[PDB]
Order: sequence, then C-alpha cells, then structure tokens
Amino acid sequence: AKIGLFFGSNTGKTRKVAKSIKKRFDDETMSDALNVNRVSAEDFAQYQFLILGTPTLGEGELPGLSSDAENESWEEFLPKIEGLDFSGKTVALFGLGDQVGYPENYLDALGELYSFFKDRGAKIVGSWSTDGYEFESSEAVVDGKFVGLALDLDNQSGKTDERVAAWLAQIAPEFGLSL
Ligand SMILES: Cc1cc2nc3c(=O)[nH]c(=O)nc-3n(C[C@H](O)[C@H](O)[C@H](O)COP(=O)(O)O)c2cc1C
Repeated sequence: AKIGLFFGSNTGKTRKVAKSIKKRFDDETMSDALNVNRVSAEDFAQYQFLILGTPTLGEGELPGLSSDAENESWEEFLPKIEGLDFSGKTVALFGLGDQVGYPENYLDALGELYSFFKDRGAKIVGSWSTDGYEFESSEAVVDGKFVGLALDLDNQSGKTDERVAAWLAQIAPEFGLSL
C-alpha cells in the first residue's frame, strides 16, 4: 500500500478506530490497520505516508509495559525506529483518551508521539480544534489546538464517526487522496 496505518492499543478502542479509518480506502491506497506489536522497523520505514493512532495510559504515558498494557506497544516500538529519519515524510496522528477521568492528561500520549516524529523532521498534518472537549491540560495541545485528531470513546462515542470523517477530509490533500 501507499499509506501505512499503525496503532497501539490495550483494550481495543484505538484498533477499532484504526480499522474504521482503513474501512474507506483501497488495498493500494492504504495498508491494513497494523499493531506496532508486530511491525519491523524495516517494514515501518518503507512508508512515506503514515497515519498513527494511540491511547494514553497510566500516568499520561504511551501504552506499553511501563503503563501496564497487557502486551508491548508504542513504548517499546519507538526505540526500534528512533534511529530512523522522517524528513520528507508525512504523518497524521490520532489519539484516544478519557477527558473526564483524566482532565489534566487528556491525550498526553498523542503529545509524546507528536514529538517523536516531529523531532525527526516529519511533516505533520491533522491538527484538531479543542472545541467540544472538556479537559484542563493536554500535552497534545500546541498553540491552543490538538496536534492530531482528538477522540474519546469513553465519554463521547457519539461523535467519533463525525470526528473521524472530518479529520480524514481534512488530511486528504496531504495524503494524495482524491477525497
Ligand atoms: C489506567 C488507565 C489510565 C489512563 N490514563 C489516561 C490518561 O492519562 N489520559 C487520557 O487522555 N486517557 C487515559 N485513559 C483512557 C484510555 O486511553 C481510553 O480508555 C482509551 O479509549 C483506551 O484505548 P484502547 O482501547 O486502544 O487501549 C486511561 C485508561 C486507563 C485504564
């Protein structure tokens, strides 16, 4: 495929969303939703376009063994690609979180994921408005706007489809989609 779709998940929501995204694209436009659990750093570097999802766990951290995820995830995968350069590549990020139970850490993992690739020279697209969200602070917020799509299936499952469709429409030009 042309667009690499990757995600990290412990209870399956981020995965659900990922498959939802891939639901509207070709097996030539986008690859299947893949868990970083089984991705080779070699297989990940091949994509010049990336769509990445991640929830935020224990202590506003990325899912992984330190955050008590059942199996490995973003935390352990990042070190495998930290030596990779993303200059000239395009990335879009989407995070899930619970704004009610974690008003001061809503989507922090998204923030950390943002920096990883941003620090690598990647072109990042898909900033999202904070309107419609109840939270106090987020490390995923830069200049009063989310660095990637903000989702909450714990308290706002009702707006997921609406949010996801609009976000896709928003990033389409940057991913050479006809959308
Ligand atoms: C121990 C625990 C800690 C969490 N901490 C945060 C947090 O700091 N910030 C946040 O925005 N969401 C937090 N969440 C919410 C999850 O990220 C959210 O439920 C998500 O939908 C789970 O995604 P998953 O099914 O892909 O694992 C936390 C959830 C659990 C169980």
